This record gives sequence, C-alpha cells and structure tokens, in this order.
Amino acid sequence: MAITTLSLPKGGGAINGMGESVGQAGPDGMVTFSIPLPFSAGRGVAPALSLSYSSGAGNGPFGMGWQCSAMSISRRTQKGVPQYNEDDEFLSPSGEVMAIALNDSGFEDVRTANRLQGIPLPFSYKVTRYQPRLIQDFIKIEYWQPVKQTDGTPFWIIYSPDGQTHILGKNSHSRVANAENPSQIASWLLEETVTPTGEHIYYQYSGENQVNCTDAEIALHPQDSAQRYLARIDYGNISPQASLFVLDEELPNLTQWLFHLVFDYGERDISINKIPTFEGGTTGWLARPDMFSRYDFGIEIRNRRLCHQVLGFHRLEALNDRDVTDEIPVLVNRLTLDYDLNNSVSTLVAVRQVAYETDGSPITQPPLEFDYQRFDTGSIPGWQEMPQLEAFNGYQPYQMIDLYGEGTPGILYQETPGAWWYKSPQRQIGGDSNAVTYGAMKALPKIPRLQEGATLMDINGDGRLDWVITSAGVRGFHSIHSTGEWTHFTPLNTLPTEYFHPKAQLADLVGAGLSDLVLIGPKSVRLYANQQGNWAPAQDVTQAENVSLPVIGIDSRQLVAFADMLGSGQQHLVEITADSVKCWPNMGHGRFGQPLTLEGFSQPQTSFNPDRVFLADIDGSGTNDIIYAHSECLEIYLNESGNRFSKPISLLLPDGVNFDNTCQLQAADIQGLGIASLVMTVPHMSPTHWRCDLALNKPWLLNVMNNNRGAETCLFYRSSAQFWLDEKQLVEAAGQQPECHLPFPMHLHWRSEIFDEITGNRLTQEQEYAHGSWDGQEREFRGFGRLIQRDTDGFAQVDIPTHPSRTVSWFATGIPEIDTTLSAEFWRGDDQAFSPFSPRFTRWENDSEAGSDVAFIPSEHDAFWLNRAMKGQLLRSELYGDDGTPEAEIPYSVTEMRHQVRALPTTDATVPSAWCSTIETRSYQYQRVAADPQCSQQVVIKADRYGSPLLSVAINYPRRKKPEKSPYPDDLPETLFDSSYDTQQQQLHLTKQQQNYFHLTNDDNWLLGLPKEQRNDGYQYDQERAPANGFTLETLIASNSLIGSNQPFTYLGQSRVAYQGGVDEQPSLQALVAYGETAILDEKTLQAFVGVLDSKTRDELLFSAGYQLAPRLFRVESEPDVWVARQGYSEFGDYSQFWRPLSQRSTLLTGKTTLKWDKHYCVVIETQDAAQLVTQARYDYRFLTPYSLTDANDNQHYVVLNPFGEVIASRFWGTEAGKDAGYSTPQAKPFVVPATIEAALALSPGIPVAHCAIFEPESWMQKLTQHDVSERMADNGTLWNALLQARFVTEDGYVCALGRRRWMARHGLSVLMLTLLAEIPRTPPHSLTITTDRYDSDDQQQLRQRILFSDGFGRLLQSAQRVEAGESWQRSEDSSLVVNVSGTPALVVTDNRWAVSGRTEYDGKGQGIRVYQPYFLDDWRYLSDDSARTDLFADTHIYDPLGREYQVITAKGYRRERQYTPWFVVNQDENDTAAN
Amino acid sequence: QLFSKTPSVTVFDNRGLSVRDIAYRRHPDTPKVTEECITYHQFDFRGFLAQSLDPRLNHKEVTNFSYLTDLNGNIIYTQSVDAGNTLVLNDTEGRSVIAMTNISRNGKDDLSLAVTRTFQYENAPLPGRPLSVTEQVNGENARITEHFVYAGNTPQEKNLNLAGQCVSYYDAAGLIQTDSVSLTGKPLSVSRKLLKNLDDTNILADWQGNDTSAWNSLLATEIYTTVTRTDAAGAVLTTIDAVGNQQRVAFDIAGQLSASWLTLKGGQEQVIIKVLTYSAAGQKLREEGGNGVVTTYTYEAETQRLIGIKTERPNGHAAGAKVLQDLRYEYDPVGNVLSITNDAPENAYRYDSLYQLVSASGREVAGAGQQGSDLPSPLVPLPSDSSVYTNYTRTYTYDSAGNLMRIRHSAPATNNNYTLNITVSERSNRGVMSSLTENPADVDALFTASGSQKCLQQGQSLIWTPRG
Repeated sequence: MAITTLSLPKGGGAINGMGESVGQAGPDGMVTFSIPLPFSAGRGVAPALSLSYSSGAGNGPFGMGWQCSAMSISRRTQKGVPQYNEDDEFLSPSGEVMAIALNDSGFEDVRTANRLQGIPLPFSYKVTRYQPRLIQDFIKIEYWQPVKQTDGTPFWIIYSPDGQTHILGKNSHSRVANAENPSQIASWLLEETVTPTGEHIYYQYSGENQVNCTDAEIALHPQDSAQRYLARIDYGNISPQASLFVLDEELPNLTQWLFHLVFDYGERDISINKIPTFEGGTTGWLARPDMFSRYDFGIEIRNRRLCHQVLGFHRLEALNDRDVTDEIPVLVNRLTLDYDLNNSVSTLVAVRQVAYETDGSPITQPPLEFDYQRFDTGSIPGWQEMPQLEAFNGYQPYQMIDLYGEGTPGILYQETPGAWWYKSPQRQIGGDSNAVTYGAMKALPKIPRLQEGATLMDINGDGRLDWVITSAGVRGFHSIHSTGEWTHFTPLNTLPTEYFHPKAQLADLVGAGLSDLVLIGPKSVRLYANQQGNWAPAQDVTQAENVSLPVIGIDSRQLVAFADMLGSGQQHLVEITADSVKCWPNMGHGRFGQPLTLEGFSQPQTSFNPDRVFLADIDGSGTNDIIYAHSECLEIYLNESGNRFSKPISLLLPDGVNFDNTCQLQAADIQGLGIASLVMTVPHMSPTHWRCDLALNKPWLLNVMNNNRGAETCLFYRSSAQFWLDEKQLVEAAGQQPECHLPFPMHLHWRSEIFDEITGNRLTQEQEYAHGSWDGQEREFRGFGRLIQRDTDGFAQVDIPTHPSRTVSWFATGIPEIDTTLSAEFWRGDDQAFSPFSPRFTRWENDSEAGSDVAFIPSEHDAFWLNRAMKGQLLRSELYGDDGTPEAEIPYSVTEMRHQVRALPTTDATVPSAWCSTIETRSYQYQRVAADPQCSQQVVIKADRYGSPLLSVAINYPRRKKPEKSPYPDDLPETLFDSSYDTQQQQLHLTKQQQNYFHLTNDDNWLLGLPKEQRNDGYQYDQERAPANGFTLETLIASNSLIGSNQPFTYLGQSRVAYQGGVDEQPSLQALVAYGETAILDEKTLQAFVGVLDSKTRDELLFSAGYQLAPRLFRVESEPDVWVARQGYSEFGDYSQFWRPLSQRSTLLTGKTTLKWDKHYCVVIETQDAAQLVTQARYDYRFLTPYSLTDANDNQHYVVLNPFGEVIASRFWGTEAGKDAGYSTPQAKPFVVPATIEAALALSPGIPVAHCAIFEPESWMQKLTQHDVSERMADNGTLWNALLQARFVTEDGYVCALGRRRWMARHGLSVLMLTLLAEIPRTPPHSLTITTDRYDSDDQQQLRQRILFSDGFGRLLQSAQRVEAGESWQRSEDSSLVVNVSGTPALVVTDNRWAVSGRTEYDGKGQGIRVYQPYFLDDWRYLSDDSARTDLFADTHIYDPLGREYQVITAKGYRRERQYTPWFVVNQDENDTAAN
Repeated sequence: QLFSKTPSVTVFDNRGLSVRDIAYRRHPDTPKVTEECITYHQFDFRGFLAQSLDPRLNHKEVTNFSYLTDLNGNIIYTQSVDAGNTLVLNDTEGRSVIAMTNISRNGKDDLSLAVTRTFQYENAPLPGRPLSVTEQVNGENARITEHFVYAGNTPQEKNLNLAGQCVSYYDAAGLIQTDSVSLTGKPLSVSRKLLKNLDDTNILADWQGNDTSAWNSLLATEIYTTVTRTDAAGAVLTTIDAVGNQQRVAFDIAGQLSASWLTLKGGQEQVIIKVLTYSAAGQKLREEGGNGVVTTYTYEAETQRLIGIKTERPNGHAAGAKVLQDLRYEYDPVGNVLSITNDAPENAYRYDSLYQLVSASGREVAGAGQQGSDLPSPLVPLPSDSSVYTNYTRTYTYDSAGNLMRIRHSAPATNNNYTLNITVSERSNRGVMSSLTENPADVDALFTASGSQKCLQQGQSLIWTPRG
C-alpha cells in the first residue's frame, strides 16, 4: 500500500436511500431501532452519534421513545434522593457504578497535582482516578477537585485505551446542578475532544429560558435554568492543537471551526421553500405542547424544547483556504423532523433529508414515517359480567394478591379460620392465548394468620411476600415462596414502630421498592429508616415553614392520596376537593416543595361527597387519572401531560345498573393487557361483578414505521406475563413444577411481519423465551435463560414450500438456582458431544515476569456479583429448519460458548470489580443428520492484565468410527457411504496463535492495544491420542500436555512491526509505523531452492527477490533466524501538518509516491510518483470531493455532482497523438442536463459531456396539486390545506405514505381519493443513465439511453436500453402486458422499442427464486408482475435455510439436485435427476 | 432414464477440503457395472494439495506429483510425471525473475536442459517496471530477447500519451515502436518493424548492448506500421495496417454492430452487409451479406440452441430464388446434441453418462478413403447427387483416466471398415497410434523432458525452443 492515488468519484451509481436499519431483538426484550446522522466526516474525524427509538425509552427532545443524547457523568437515584454529599454514588454512561481505583499496593489512585498535560495548573489542585464495578474495556478516568473545592468547581477527564480523550464540566453550560446553588452539582457534561492529530470537536449546550413561555409557567416554574439542550456541534479547528483547547483561558471564535451541526426547534422557517440560515434571527425556540418536569435528583427539572430541523454548515471559502472575511457557512444539508403533537405527548410522525439548489430550490429524499400506539378513548367499548368471579367480592367476599411470581394475582378469600382459597387465573381452554378465567381454590398449610398486623406485603423487597407479625410483643414475619414455601418464622432484629394511629402511614417517598412508614402532616416530618426490611433510627425534620402543609384524615367532602398524578413514579402528595386539587413536589429526605395546583376539574360542590371517586392512571403515562361516579354514569378526567385535565368522558353504566355506596369499583388487568381493565361489584343482587372494556394494546409503543420507498414494520408485542402463564400452563400440561424466577410484569415485543412492497410476498419473524428471571435482592430483570427464535418467508405462488426457521438459545441470568435447569433443555439426539462449557473465574497478581492469574473459587457473595455480571452472556444455541421430517428434531447445527471472568480488587470492599470473556466456542455441524457432525473448538489460553489474547488455540476433530449403514437416503450407491472414510479423517489438527503488544501508558499516556509480535505453530495427532471428552485448556496446560512444546510442531509463521519516531521502532505518541515486516523463507521452506541451486545462487536469489535475514520470533531454544522482507515505508509531518501522508511506499524494491496537500491539509490536491507522473485534482468543498483531475499527459477528467453530493455528469478532454481532443472545457460549453426523463427521451447527439444521469425515487408515491384536487372538489385549496395539516399530502404535494390509509380512515374519503390516483401507478424508484458515443468534437454521438429501477431492499430490480424499432411486446396502461385475447404478448411493431433485462422474482433474503427471462418491450414504464408470473419463463432457485439452492428447477421442469452433509456433498443434473 | 443415479459427490476432511473426486459413470450398453470413478486428493498440514492420482496407478503404488513452497506456502518448484519439474520465480513484489522447465527424470536430474528465461527492470527513481527480458540457454549464454523501452514525460510523450510508456518493445521478430497513443489510452500508432530479414531463421531478435544504434542491423526494412483512430466509446473509429489496409465500423443506437467497411490494401472501402437482423439476445437471426443470400438461424430462445439454419438466394435475387441449405439439429436436457440433418442424410451421436462421446454415425463422401495425415481432393464440381456422401458409423473409446483408447468404424456402403488404436504409456499421457509403436512402455521414451514429442508425425524433424 501507499497513500491513495489521486482518484475520481465513482462515475456511476444506483438509486438508494438511508436510515434503513431496524435492529434485531435480544434477551433484554427491549427492542430498539437506530439511524445514523446525515452529516460529514470532516477532514476524517467528526462527531459520530446516532439516533434511536427504543421500546424502553422515555420522553426527550427527540420526543417520546427516542435517543441521540451523547453522555455525562451522573449520580444514582434508584438508591433514592442524593445527599449532595461525599457519600452519594455515581455512574458511568456505560451504566455501571464508579468506584475509586486502587494501585499495585492496593492504595487509592489519588494525589494533589499542579499540572495537566504538563500544563502547570492555575492553582494547586487535587485529583482522584476512578474504577467501575464492571469492565468491558479499560478506559482510564479521573475526577478533579480544587484543593479548596469552593474555588471554582471540580470536573472530569476520560482516557480511552485508544487514547481518545474527553472532558466534563469546566463551564456552567457544560455542567448541571442546582440552579439556585450549583454547589449541588448534578452532573458534568462533555464539552470538547482532541484527536492524537490535534483535531477537535466541541459540543454546545443551551440553557433554559422564558422564550415562548406564559404566565402560568412563569408562576409555577421560576427554576428552569439548569436545563440544557445539545444545540450545536462544531469541528474542524482552524489550526491544529494536540492538546485540548479548553486547557486555555477561553475557546477561540466561532470562525475557528469549519464544520457545524446546528439544531433548531422551529426558529428558522420550517417551510420546505425556505433554506434556513446559520443565524436564526429572533423568532425564538418554541416550547413543546406537553411540557412537564422531573424531580428525581431532588430538584426541579423542567422539560420543554424538541427539535425539528438540523443543519450542516460548511465555511466554504475557508475550506477552500481561499477567503475568510464574512465566510458565513453554507447550510450544506437540512435534516427535517416532524412530530405528532398531543396535550400529553409528542413523538415523530416522520423525518426527511433535504438539500438545496443554488437558486434555493429544495431537493428531497423520501420521508420516513412512524406511528406509535395512540391512546384514544373514542375507542372505549361497553361492559361485561364476570361469571368467573360473579359473587366473590363486596366488602369481605374478596381477597387478592399475586404470590406465585404470577405478574397478576390470585383471588384468595382467607380469614382467621381462613380458607386460604387461592382461586387463581388460569388460561381458558380454546380461543386465543389471551383467554383466561379463575379456576379452583387451593388452601394450604399456613401461618397463625391472626392478631398480628397479618398482611400481604413483601416488605424486604424480596420478590416474596412477607406475611407480617407485629402482635403484642411479637414481631417478625414468615416469608412465602412462589412455591408456597412459608419459610420458618423470621425474627430479624426488626424495629417496628408504635403505629400509634395507623392514620397517615407513609410508604413511598423513602424510595421505590423499599417503602417505609412515617406518621406525618403539618409543620413536621417524621423520618423513615427502612433498608431492605431493616432499619436505622428514625428522625425528625421539617420542610420550610412557608411550604403548604399536606394533612390527613379530614372527611369534609374531600380526598387525599400519596399518588403520582405527575407520573414520575414518585407518588406525590395530592389533596383533592370538589373544586381544587394540589400536589406537593417530592423532596424525598425530610421534605416536599410548595405544591402546585392542577386544573381541569370541578363538581357541584354542594352535591359532592368524598369518594364516589377513583384514582388509577389509565392513560398509561403514570399520571394518575380520575373517575367520579354519577347516578347512571362515570365521569373520567384524564391528566393533561401531568399538568391539567381533559374534558371528562361520560361512561354509561351497564343497563339497569346504578352504582351506589354498596357498589365497589376497581381496576385490574383481566386480559393481560398490561394496563388495568375496568372492574366492579354491585353487592345488591346475588351476582355482582362486571368488567368494562377499554383497549387492546399498551399505548405509545412504536407499532409501525415506514419509508416512502414503501417499507413497513408490523410490530407485534405481547405480555411477558402472558408468556409466563403460557410457559406455566404448557409445562403443567407437562406436569412439571413451575417456578418462573421472573415474578415481575412487563409487556415486551414479540413478533413482526414484513412485506414485499411490490410482489406481495411477506415474512414472519418471532421472538420467544423462557425461564423469566428477576433479582431477588436488587429488583432487576435478570433476563431469560432460554430464547427461541423462528421465522418464515411466504409467497403469492408456485411449488416452493417455505420451511420455518427454528432455533433455541441460552443466556446467563446470573442465578444458579435456575441457570442450572437449562442443562435439561439441550437436545441430545447426538450423544458423544462433550461436557457443558463450565463458567470459571480468576484473579490477576503482579507476579514477576509481569504478572499472572490464579483461577479460583471466590466467595458466594462474589459469585452473586459474578453471575450478575455474566447475566445476558449468550451461552448456547441450536438451530433447525422446520418440516414434517424425522430431522425436524435435529438441528442444522449447535454451539456452546464458554465464558470466563477476572475478578478485581476495589476501593469497594463489598464486591470486587470484574470483567468477563467468552473464552471458548464449540460448534457441531450436523446438516440435521444426527449420526456424525463435523465439529470444531476455539479457545483462548493466555491473556494479560488487560485481557489481550496472548495465546489462543483452535482444534478440528477426527471423524467418528465407521458406521454400519448410511443414514442418508439410498439414492447414493452404497459405494459412496462405504468409501466415505479415509486415513485423512483419522487426524486431529490444532493451531496455536501467540502474540504480545506494547503498552505506552505512563503519566498522561494510556496507549493500549498496540500490535507488536506474533507467531503461530501447529500440531497434528493420531485420533487414538485424545480423551473421549476432548482436551480442555485446563487439560493441555498441564505438565503432561500431549502438545507439550518438546513435541516437534510445525512453525506456521510469525509477524512483527516497526514504529517510526523516537522510540526505537516502538510506538511514538501517535504510534506511526515505520514498516510492516514480511517473512519469506527458512531452512524448512528452502527445499524448492535445494532442488535447483548452489549456495551462491540460493543466497543471490534471496537477495534479488528482495529478502534479508532477521531474527525469528517467539524464539525456541535452538531456533535459527529467518529470511524476511519489510513493507509500508511512509512519512508524515507532525501535528502542525496533522501528520498527513507526505510520501509513501510499498517496498524499497519499488517506487515511492509523493502527495501534496491544501493548506489546511484537508485533501491531497496533487500527487507524483517514482515515474514522476504529476497528477492534478480540484475539489468541491461542499463534499470536499474532486470535480477535476488531470493526468501527466495534461488530460483533464471531470465530474459534477448534485447538491446531495452524488454524481450527475462527467466528461474528459486532453491530447491525442498531440492533437487537442475530447469534450470542451465545461466553462467553454456551459450546458444543461435535461430536468426530466420525459424530456431526456428527446435529447440530441453532441452534448458536451461523456455522461449524465437523471433520477426519480419518490415517484413510488403519486404527486398531486391544489389545482389537481380542486378540479374535483372546487373548494380551490382549503381542502388541500386541511389534507396537508392532516399529513395526507406532503408539502411537495405527494401523497404521504401512511397518509394514504390515515386519511381514508380518519375522514373516510373514498374513490373520491382514488379519482386522483388509481391510473398513476406506484412508480418504482428509477433513473435514466446517458453516455455519449463520441467526444463533442463529433456531433454524431450515439445516445446510450438506459433506464433502471431499484428498491431499498434488494436494490436493483430491472434495467432496459432503448433499441431500434420493430416487433416487441407492449405494456398496458394498467401495467399489464398487452395481450391478444388468448393472452399471447402483443408482439407487434413499436417505434420506441426497449431491450429489457435483469427482471427476476426477487426475494426477502435478497436473491430471487424465479429468474425471469428478458425480452423486448415498447415502454419505459414498469410492467405488472402479475402478468410476469402468468407468462414469463424462469428457473426456480430452491434455496435451503442456509440460502443454498439444494435444488434448481429449469423452467422446463428438469432439475439439478444437491444435498449437503458435514462430511460430503452430493450433486445431480437435469439428465440424472430424470429418475421420474 | 438409465442416466439416473449417476451423481457426482465431493467428500472432505475435517479441515474441509475434498479428499476425493467422485462421479458415478456407466457405459450404457453394459449397464450392470458403474465404475470406481473416484480418485485420491491429498493436502498438506497447510491444507495445500500435495498429491492426487490416476486410480489406475494406485494399486501400482507409484506417485504422480511434487509441489514445493515458501512461507506463505505458494508453489515454487513442482513436477508431474507428464509435466516434468518446472519453475517460474517471482519477486517479493511478484515481478517475474526467471523461468525453467524440461528437466529429466535417479533424482539427480539435469538442469543443463533448463531452457531459461529471465527478467530485468527499472531502477530508482523509476518504479521498477520491466525494461527487458533475456533468454538464457541453460548453463550458457543469455541474450536480450526484448526491451520495453519506457518513455520519459516530454511534451512529446504527453502529446502521444506515451508518458513513461513503452515506446519501444524491441522484441522477438523485431520492434514495435509504440509511437502514438490516445487521451483515451488507446494506442493510435505503432511501427511494427520485423527483422532486418524476418525470413532469416537465425538472426537473433535479441537486443544486446547499448541501444538500437547496434540493432539497426537487425530491424526490418518492412516498416509495416499500424495506425489507429478511436471513438470516445473506445470502439474503433478507423484503423490502418500501414501497408495500406484499413477499417471502419458503425453501430446501432445501443452498441451492437450495424455495419463495417474494410479497405483492402490501398483500395476503396466497402460495406460487408446488405441486410441485418439479430436476436434480442444480440445473437444473429436473419442476415444477408454482400453475398446477397437470405440466411436465417432458428434456436431455442431460452438457450439459443439452434434448431436449424436455412439459406437461399431470395426470390428476386440477382440469381433468383434458390434454396442453398436447410440444416436441423437436436439436443438433450443439459443441451448435448444428439442428431443433425440438412436438405437443399442424417447424423447422430452418443456419449457416456460422463458425456464422454462414444458414437458419431452419419454420412461421409465416397472416395475420400480412410483418413491419413492428408487432405484429399475435393469433389468438383459440387455434387448435386443425392448419395456420394454415403452413410457410415464411427465410434470413440477412452481410458479410465483422461486418455483415449481407439476410434472404431464401419463404412458399410463400401465395406471400407477399419479401427484406429492408440498405444499409450504405462505411466504417463505419452501415447500415439499403435503403428508408430505398439509398445505401451517403449512409447514413453519418445517424448521430451517437457513432454513435447521428440519427433514429428512419423519421426520427422522438429525443434522446440524457449517460450516452449
């Protein structure tokens, strides 16, 4: 290699899009989809974020469910509210707790310091380096503190092993804290980064303000300012600096960076017909409809701004290095983003990429739509009775809780002589999975059950109920398993209270899951002390005396709750009259804030009563909603965004029923909806129970997305708790004892459909899972132990059967108490397969010779943390295709994957830090034939303190002993199977690969992963030598090792590198390389030369073929040196030149390149070589891309690209045996490429360009206009406006993709719509290429008019060239083939003849099955695939599940057969397959 | 069909390389046996094939190949019992350096028969391109079989687009002075000069010493240059064999050939086509040359298996309506022919399951005699007779390994029946019709150490040379 030649753009391409990146699922179940960002690489490094939706994501400036936020360092709050003290605790953005680090001597990483990057600090200063509880990768981290912390602020620094280095919280905007007293720092935020080359990127934050705010917000929220928004990124520093700039006094001017990303919330004109500007004017950033706040760090956290346009800015003349005065950067491109807006939520309807013509005309990519599940109550259906329940409530006749890890409760009427009648929900027989009913009771052996404060709850946070004991003197409980295991009595040094009055019993605000009791009200605050069901002392505090006092128990036509109308999860205090309602801001420890009223409710207060009132959230946000009863109705008030309330919904009661003080409403998820269905009893007649219907889905899940290229996502999603009831039900149909270690409810993605936008084929994909798991101490989702994964393509047909994928897989939950059980689940139709990969644990020591580890058994505590760290590690998988066969039960293959951990000392004494490695794989390949897989194993043997694979091995295994008959069909002559065995099978083979690195990591440096030395050597052995379980690492590391180094191996080879710069071929700071080292020959490989040569000629031929002696690596005791070459000789300036390539070489024996740069070293402008051929290029710095080249003959070659940065035309001109030749200089013939394909269909010979191309992707959607629609509807455009508001039509007048259905649904509109559309087909994304037969020196340029058609999924569909008039097929206006009445193609003369090629019956795996024949056609329009399927000849590709055509059928029905086995593959042709 | 159950298989080691060939081969008229049509393949611990065999040598227990290799394991010096031990050797950069073959079978084999060629290159600053190569007579003199004289970068070389380029491939048979080139990189002229007398069988065509100031003694008076002009499409605008022959061509709206006109030496240039029709596959369909005949061709459009061809002088031709031929042809599923016929009487064919041919009966002209190393006289004039091409049968036979046995024949119309039989080596492909020698082990003595034949058709004079 050498630094690249001066190189043209592609000179060609195809119609394709972007963002096409929906993600696959995993054992977390939190499906998420991510999209990359349409902005530059800068000079080679640039901000590299990417956006995402996640099923599990909350709200943001990205709207609900979306994420592209970069990173910061922050506290935990799941542990409750911060102290703003030393003893708070803090988290990597990597999601792990950040302990202080330890040194060799097990002391902390700390000191006072007075320099950084050698920069002597403007003060005495103090620093501490930090360590996570878990390492994936070994980033060095330090905290920074003034020696007197009040003097300015602390801050943070990051050192990735690759040297990439980052900083947090020098500045207020780069910081988040209590706005009133920032001494309560919340967080430090990333602000800038430097490359080893001294490039930089900087990241702006904008703080909150009153722009677009109003009186109510002003009254309520005078604290917003600590809020931040990622308003701009900028990069390409005007001049290099390898240190951070923000070491300085203050960062240089805006001009000193050259690329920018700019983000705008509606300030600049969102109109497609206005290109925005780098300056935004003064319209001011909007505030979202659905504003709210967070609280969770013990502070106000107002949330207001969502972005709608993002802008790429290039300082063009500075990029040109030409001019700098008033170089206001060009808006290169405009991402544009569109949201659905509602009183309580907003989130993306769509996005689109846009660029702009120099006249300012926009050009557009296809949009990309979304439609998350909209909560609606126009939906809501009527009532139903509950025969399953119909009398089992009404004051005392009801009792209820989930104990059995159910996620939904058993009814349990249960008393002092109590029945324990655990009447519990069972699947209904028949009907859908969702069908359920309550079955038999079951009484059980159980506790004293009386006079004890005897009550339902899990109090310790155990996932197990803790049936309470608190009687006279006697205190404790008994714990109950999901198994009904009432543990023995639990005295625990409990410290329960006086309970003086049970009135005002606190619970929540201590912290989620660790609820605790405090009797309290005005002017005072009693204190909790519960930890996990134990207590410290309780205390006294109060919130400030000005704060309004929430107060309990006064029945004066009013209600109280600890309830989160705000949907934070903090069940805030609320007081509720018939006229007013008030909620106190959570302040956790000892406090609340001054309360806020909410609005949107009243009742006739003289007619009111307390209760008649119900409090469940029903919108699914968390904002608790409200119901009132009425003489024949319910009134339902729904919380506007956690701030106000909608107009109440009027629900008629069931006919003839009226609710009254006997009657009891309730809400619980009857059906497995994942949100509470409506429930009641009227204890008046003997039957009493009803439900009311509500909805079929949990709301706001993404549900579907699309591209206007015609994609969809049919997202399907199911209760994991339903899954548990199913797993339960089916394994009880297997009579097994069930115990899902996940008790805990959530609703998870489950399946999807995808569709062929043109052929109407489709595919199913399914996500399935078992052994739900949850943390019995930390309250954490511990994954599923097994996953199951399945799918099918499906077709309109015509013979080809689909065969569903089935596969099964296993993953660590980190809980032996179920993890053990998965060993039952492995298929063993095979049998001689070796023992399960057993997880294992080790610890490093600083032994001499640079340390070591001992593999070891640490404590069971440690193992708790070990297994939790292992959780999610993929253990095993086993993979099949589905059919009726006696090998449907046999997989194509199976794999298990061993994992191993190093445990690590920590300033945290309670648990070590750790890291894990997937140290092995082993992989049996059956081709679904169980008799005899091929198999291999791959293994890591040795690693360092930082886990590099210092030694590894891999093994292949000899064949099983000769069986007695073929398992394969008798189609093969038996001579095959009986000869299928060989001496060459009797053989085991074993690579060893060993290596070591450099580690420049003192002081500031942290350079890691530095390549240096490698050798491999091999062994082969007799099958009789190996143990029947195979060798393990633990086996062959032993002193007895069969592969012991005393055995004569084969030396497979070696490699090495030399770094350039002043470190003796070892890395310099930038780790630039002097050469790669490239071996050739030795006393083993000389034999070819030994066949021919004397010593002299041998030596000569080495020296002449380019080789030298060098030392041999990983040198064994007696080992001679080796002959080698060396390669890559290349040179660079320093940071002042950004170490750009100056001159570069493959080998000393051949020429060297020399490369010449623009002043900023943005690009090589020119190059010259060994042969001295100087080369010219000139570049459009919109895209930094060469529009011009010249060769050393002075031959210009030239290209132009669209504003989207894509090639659109080309030419070349120069000299020709010394005459001048080629096309004109462009400026000598300024020229217009036709604007349309319909225009280009009449272009003329002689244009001044060698080529051009023209395109229409968005043609897949029909185009409309105001006047076009008014020529039906004659309102003359207010309909057009309404439709655009309704997103039925794009701003550029296309029918919007989801719009098509969105509108015919919302407004019903009919053939009234079809009138605008039907005969204009969805026209495939398409283009015309042109190239010219001769230079414009000759006008008689024959015109190479070829159209082409593409998608986003298989890309190219078909392409056709205009050809000479004559007999051809004809395409119908309805796209059909035009036919004779007998269906023969209309095979008649056309002027506009086409040769038509590349069409085939494409498929979802990406190929096609039916390879269609080409033909002549009259038309540039796409013909119907229905006609093609009817009429057009094609062979059928019979892909296997591996995508391998085991068979082909000719269009004429003869076949080519094959079948595959691990050891051999059979094949047959059209003459031989003719066994019929 | 009995062709069924003849499949091919591949069978692999645990490395995953196919340890044998497999087919299932049947001679159809003796269908009880399917051959052991399988053979050994053997690969080293580097997974690179060390050996494979003729099965017919396997129980004879004698090996057939050698391979020798470097670090990176590429083949270097290598032999087979037919090819002989042979070398081509290359740079680190893969540039060729030397080439050798024709080494004997004792193992102390005689490289004085190496037939050497070796290669010579640019030096710094220039990138190291091959300026030359030389023969070397094995164990003896080297002579510069060519130069590739790279240009400089003068404005001249720019003009000619010869910047750095081989302006002078001084060569075997003389020089091509590459002397103009296009901006499209296409050459535009080159003086092909022969040797000073190209029909001199022994003047070197080797280019020793300083420069052509010497080799003017060796390059031709026959300065039979070529000159060229080109489309931007790179298709030929015109080209001119400077002795006076020249060409022009034109194409359809897309790029298929529509016409050409070709100057014979110093003459006018004239079109070749009177009427043209292709298939949409770009294959032919219905054409009339300056010949003025209708010819047409008819095929399976799915495959272009030509079912037939017809020719006539058309009605209204300068010589009126006259059918000249009407051939018809027949094919199998994979597409092997089975028979052909024509009118203005038929012929038919058979193959092994291997598609190895076994029969080719048809009609053949009386009086031609049994085939020798000859061409007969033509029948003159063209027979209008229905019969002189009398019907016959002919057949083919073949080794287990890749070698023929015999051709066997009857001419029942004349009883001129005969068989041809091949003598062939015990141990190699060396083999010939049995009247040269009948001895299948004497026969292997008759071939060079590079396996070319030592002497001609019946022992006549021959010499093989460098470039083989």
